[PDB]
Amino acid sequence: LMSFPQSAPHGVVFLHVTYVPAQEKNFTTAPAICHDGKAHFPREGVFVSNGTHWFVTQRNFYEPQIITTDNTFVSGNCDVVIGIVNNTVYDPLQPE
Amino acid sequence: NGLTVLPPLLTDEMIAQYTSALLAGTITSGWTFGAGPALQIPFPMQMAYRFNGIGVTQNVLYENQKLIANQFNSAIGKIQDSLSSTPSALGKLQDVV
Repeated sequence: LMSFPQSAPHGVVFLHVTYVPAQEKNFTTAPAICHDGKAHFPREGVFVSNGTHWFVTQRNFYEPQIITTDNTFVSGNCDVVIGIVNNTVYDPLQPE
Repeated sequence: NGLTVLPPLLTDEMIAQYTSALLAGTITSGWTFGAGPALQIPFPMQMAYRFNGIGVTQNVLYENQKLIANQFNSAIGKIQDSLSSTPSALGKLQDVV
């Protein structure tokens, strides 16, 4: 994250402030989601499964969010990606 | 005449075990094992993260994982053939000795 230098006789001391993760939990992951006949890949996150639903969260922190069109992009069909699962994709334009 | 060679502290077996442990951590945790706890992650996802880091979309990997694995196996085979054929691979260590 950042460092703070410190003076020392015939030397220097660095106070390295680092980010150490903790309290990790196991989750079920998937390579892509097949809802509208095509695959949906994460844009900046990763698909996770708590056992009954699927959510999108960042890599360095657990922040589950609803799978939306703004968080994923469409690329290719579904019969190419190995291990792709089927899950619904929320579209904010439909309720609007 | 007094010239005595002392063996190193870490033996070859310990070096091999360290190398195997580092390899296992790399293949099972990507880069998180060095910064903290070894978070398990599938290898096709570590490769996707690497491609996203180098500036390539992950769909290319999710579509050509088979071709990439074949190329990696062929590269490993060629490296082994070069190490078995070319004796000047460890020339630096040979010159040091």
